[PDB]
Formats: sequence, structure tokens, C-alpha cells
Amino acid sequence: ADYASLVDVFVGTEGDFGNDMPAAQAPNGLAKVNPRTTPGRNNTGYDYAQSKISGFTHTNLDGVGGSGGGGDLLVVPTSGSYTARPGTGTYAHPFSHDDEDAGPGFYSVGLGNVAGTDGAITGAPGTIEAEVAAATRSGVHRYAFPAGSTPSLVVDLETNNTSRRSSSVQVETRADGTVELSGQVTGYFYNAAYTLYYTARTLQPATVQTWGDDDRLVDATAQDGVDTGAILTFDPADAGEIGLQVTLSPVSVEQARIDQQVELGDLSFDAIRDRTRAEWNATLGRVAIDASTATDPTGELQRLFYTHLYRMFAMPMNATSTSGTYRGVDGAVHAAQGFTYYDSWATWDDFRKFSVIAYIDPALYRDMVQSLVYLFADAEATGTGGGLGGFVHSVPTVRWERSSVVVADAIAKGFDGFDRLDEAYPALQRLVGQYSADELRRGYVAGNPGASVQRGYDQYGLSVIADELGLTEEAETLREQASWPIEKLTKPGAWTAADGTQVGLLTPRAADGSWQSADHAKFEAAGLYQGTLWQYHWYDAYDMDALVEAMGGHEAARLGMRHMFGEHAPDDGKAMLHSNANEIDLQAPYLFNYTGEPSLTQKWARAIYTKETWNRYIATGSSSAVPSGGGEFTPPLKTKVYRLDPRGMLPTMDNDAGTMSTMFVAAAVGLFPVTAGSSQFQVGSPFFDSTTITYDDGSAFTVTADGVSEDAFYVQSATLDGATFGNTWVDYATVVGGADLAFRMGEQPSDWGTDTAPAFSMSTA
Ligand SMILES: [Ca+2]
Repeated sequence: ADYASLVDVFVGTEGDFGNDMPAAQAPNGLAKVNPRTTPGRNNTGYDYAQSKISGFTHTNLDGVGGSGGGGDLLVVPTSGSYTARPGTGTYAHPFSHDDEDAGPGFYSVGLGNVAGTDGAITGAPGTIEAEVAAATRSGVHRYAFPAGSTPSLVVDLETNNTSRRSSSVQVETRADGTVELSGQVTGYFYNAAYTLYYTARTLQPATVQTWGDDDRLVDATAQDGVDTGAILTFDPADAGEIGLQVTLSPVSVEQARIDQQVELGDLSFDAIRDRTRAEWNATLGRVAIDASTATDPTGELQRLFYTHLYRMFAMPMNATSTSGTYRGVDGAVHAAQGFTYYDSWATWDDFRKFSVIAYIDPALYRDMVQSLVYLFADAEATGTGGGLGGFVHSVPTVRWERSSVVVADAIAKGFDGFDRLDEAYPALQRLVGQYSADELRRGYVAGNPGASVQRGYDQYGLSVIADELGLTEEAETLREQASWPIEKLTKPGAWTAADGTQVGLLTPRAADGSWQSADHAKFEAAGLYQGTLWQYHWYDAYDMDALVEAMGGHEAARLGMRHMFGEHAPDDGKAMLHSNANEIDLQAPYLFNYTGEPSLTQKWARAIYTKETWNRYIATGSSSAVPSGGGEFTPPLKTKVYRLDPRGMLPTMDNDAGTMSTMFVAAAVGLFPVTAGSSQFQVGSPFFDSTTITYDDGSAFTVTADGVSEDAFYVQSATLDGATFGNTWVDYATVVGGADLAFRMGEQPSDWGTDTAPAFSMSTA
């Protein structure tokens, strides 16, 4: 019943080992009440390895790179006093993980008391007990200050994980003496600025001073600039209980006030915390697991599952008001009619995650795709022709590449009635871009194999959308162009197998058709972003059949796949050409199903996600967190990719809006989307004796793995709804239809699935 207790919100919160947050948050919540460590932090604002905390920020992004996004609206409890804008060093409180507790919807910590005046503020006797919880749009605070303290909360509106652009604060003192603060914060992350409106009320009487960009702390009730803030001071008689409620809205301050009355009403802190815990239990309860001692002797694998299921329901965030409105990239308010509008995208990294969301929470997935459609429809509506990067966004956000694939994913899966798809389409076309004249002639971008394979997948996705809109002729042209990267950039005999077999591989190609020299295993060679040619080779996952042919046939592919995973040298870390640390070749472990060796897919799926593997590659050039260089672990390292630890992922391995977590869930269920933008899932190695996904109507998908253990991870035989099943892929319809997929597991590889009906490929469909 209480799945929330199995989630460990600290997994991935250390250093550069995931960039996730312990923040109090509701499922897909906008409000993310994250403690802030000092002087070090991860991208979210909390590094587990630290021992001081300043306060709580209310906005954020999960698992992103750079210096993180959001981090707006810092609330810092203190017994100190100020006569000017606070020095940030004065916020610092000792904390200990021994006096810290968190889980779905809540975070609590005992902070060492601090007192004094301005720069003289330092440690003081006693403890500030801090508790926060979250609803969808709101963060609530309860503080206990030592007896005799003059409690104060600093509301710092400059704090941002990357860049504060503008902020404002208006103060109101009501009849009962409580204070309400409101205004806007405008930040920036990666491509775009974003604005959020806020309202924050105290629950006890307070007096207040504000500051603006001149650093003067004054009695004025309004500020508007870049660095602004407010300092709330309470009566010592209220030291036992200081409460604060903060609500966010992409729409307006007054909308935030309405949202707050709707969301929180007169509910107590405990009831708001309790209600969000129940909401998490309902969300997590969509997947019910029975895991024997044999497969999970310590219970950590089940905790790991639920922790990553928790992480899967974070982004995109609910960007809709309680009144059913949202703010568009045109800067105006619009109705999200009959659906919830979500926003905050990092689709270049995360596109495969949506395909998995589709089979865990179909209704949420539908709303997300509809939202993605409205977002592009809105860009088109401006009439400006500009890219999404040129607008101010409704929530912190990242990037939008591969959106065409995600939309196509819902269409291929039989979702329809997507309002405003006709409007979204031309904006999706501009996103994807066109080959230049010279590029059209030759069939590829000169010296840029990465951009070529990427457009190929984008064009496949657009082609699905084109056919749905009845643009048949456009769809044909798109499919033709989408075939080009495979045909034109797979260089024959790029790699020669041990027995002489000639294997073709993605290789940069000059304008005149000459092949360009390249080490196919070198990180970021040939203009590639965050990967190698071997890793990008497999990118055009919508046409494995054409890829197998371009590679030089079945045997060439089969031997290539074996070499990709160093099968000929299992104890040599350097022979590992696959990367676990980035999303570029996420699907690669499941490609053995395509080379007639499904047992190897099963092995690698179970190994990468639940065992120690060889790791040659990190996700970036180098990292101070592990001896590394040139995009590699130096030397290669045998280690678990996923740990139930604050050091949750490999060093440099960012979750990226819950992508790595979502892939873990998919591996655990045993169904992986090699082809996002299709309706198919590839069979892996289900982790648990029984896994049940219950849909909103009470029907359920049940996948069983009879006799599964840490050693018994190979499929021996299978049935589908009682009947012999021999395919290594299943359709989305079969899953959400409530099928019974039953596997028989064993400790040795079998030939199960080696006579599979072919999986989807654009060229053979
Ligand atoms: Ca990444």
C-alpha cells in the first residue's frame, strides 16, 4: 500500500552523480521545494556531500546539466538581523544527514541556529527545525526556532541556478497582521528565459522590509529590478511555529492567489503533506511488484524501482492553473480545454522516456503530447516564424529537438483528436529544418554525420504526423529523405571482423563523396555531440532493416553488435564501445533482438541495470569526480551504473528530466522502446516475479517472470494470454489492452525468440 516509503529521494543527489534533487514535490509538480547546500551544490542546488544548508528554493529542473535551471525564491530561516541586503554567506546553517528526513511530498532537516547582525551573523545555540511539503503548485513551510529567538525568514528573489533576469516583490499586511508577498521572477536556462508569478503568505503576524538593486534594506513595500528581496520578522512568542505558504503560477499573481486558496484552503501543514503522500501512493501504485528473495535478496532492487518510478513523474511539469488556463509563448493567457497543459522540455535528451510513460500512465502521456502540440501551435500562431528559443517560456525549460518523434509516438500508438495539430505541423517543420540545395543533391550534411542521422529520425517522425494530417505526398518525400543518412553515410568495410567480415559504420563524408578519416570509438570525433560514431551508428532506430543491409548484411550486423559490447573480450574495459552514461545509444543493449541473439539483450539488460558492468565512457570530455579524459574513464571502470546511493548514477551521468530513471523502469518491466515514434516495444529481461500495471479503468497489464533470480535472467519460453509466444517485441495495444505476458526464466541462454516475426522498420513496413 505505502509505496512512498520505498522511494529514496536522496538517490542521485551527491556531486556529479545524477543531478537529482531531494526536493519536496508532488507528481509532475511545478513547486519543487529544494534545500540549498553551501558552499557546494549539485545543479539542483543540493549536494549530499555538503554539511551546510542556507534555505529552500521553489523552482527547479530534474537532472539537467550546466549549472542547473530554476532555483528561484530562496527562503532562509534565521535568528539574525539585517540592516542591508543579506550577504549569502550569512544564510549558512550546519546540518547533518542524521537529522534529516525526506520522501514523496516532503523534506525535513534540523538546521543549526544562526544569529547576529549582517556580516557578523554566525552559529548560535539551538536548532531551527525545518519542515517543508509540496502540492502541485505550492510549497509549504513549518519552522520551529529556539525559545527566546526573534524568528525571521529572508525571501531572496535574486537566487537562481543559472541566471536571474528580473524580479519583483510587493508587500501586503492584512488585518490579522500576517504578510503576503507577491511578484514575478524571470530566469534563464540553456535556450530560453521563463517567467513565474508567486504569492507567499505567512500564517503568523510579521513585519517586513525589502531590498532592491542598491542593496538598501528599507521599509518600502514594493521593489522591481533584478536583485530584490524581503525580510519577514516575527514575534518571539511565535518561535515554536512559523508557517509559510508559497504558490506559483505561469499566469499571474492573482491566479497564484486563487490557486493557493483552491489547493491549500485552510488545510494544515500535516494534511497538505499527507495528501501529497497519498497522491504519490496512487501514482506509484500504478505499478505493483512481487519480487522474491531470489531476484532481490536485499530488497534494494524494489526500492530502486520505486525511486526511479518516482523520478519518472517529474517533467514536463504541470503548467496549468486551477482555473484551467496556461500562458503561451505569445505571452497571453489561453484555455487548456479538457486537458492539463504540461511544459518544460529537454526533448533532445529525453525523447524515449515518453514512449514508456505511454504504457505506465496513458492519460498523462496523452496530456503531455497534446501540450507539446499546443506549444508548437502557439509558436506558429505568433506569425513570427521564430524558433521556440526566441520566446519567454511559462516554466523553466531546456530544448525541443526530437519533438516530431514524440508526437509521432502518440500517433503510431493510435492516439487521436489532437487539437491544433494542423497548426503545430509547420512549426515542427521549421524545428526539423531542411537540407540545403547542395545537401539535397548529395543526400547528407558534409562532414556532419550527427546532424544527418538526427534529421533522419526527425523526418521519420514528421512523416507520421504528415500522414495523420492527410499530407500523403509530403509524408512520402519525408520518408525518402529519412532513408538518406543510413544509405549515404554507412561506409562499407569501416570495421573488419575477426573472421574478415566487412562491417559498415556511420562515417563522416566529404562534399565530393570521399569518406573522411575518423576513429569510430573516439568521443566527439567527426563533429558529434556527446558520443562516438559506434554509438551514433544505431541512431536511425526507425529502420534497423535498412541499417542491417547498409552494414553489409545480417552476419555483419550480428558481428558489429557483438563488437559494440566487447563480447570477444569480456574482461577488457576498453572493448566496451557502448556508453551507459548518456542517452545517445540507450537502445543499443536491445539490438541483439534484431541480430537473432535475444539472449544477449537479456544478459545486457539485466547487467547494465542491476549488476556491475565495464564502463569506458562518461557523458562529457572529463570529470573531476573520477579519473577521466577524452570522454572516457581512464582507466575503464567495472561498476554498477545504477546505485541505491546518493551517488546514484555514474559520474557525469545526468538523469535528464528523469530519462535515466524512466529507462530503469522500462528495463525492470522488460519492455523498451527502441523505435520511439512507433507502437512497438522490445523484450528485455524482466526483473521481478510479477509486475502489474493497473490502468484507470481497473484493467491491468501483467508481466510475469517465473523463476527469475539474480542468476536466472534469460528467457527460456513465453506465453501471451495463455498461448505460445515467440516474438521479441510486443505492440503497445497488447500492453494497455491488459494482456498476460508470462516468461519462464533460467540461468542459461536459450534460443527463445530466434524465430521472431520481424519488428518495425520504415523500409519494410
Ligand atoms: Ca545526458
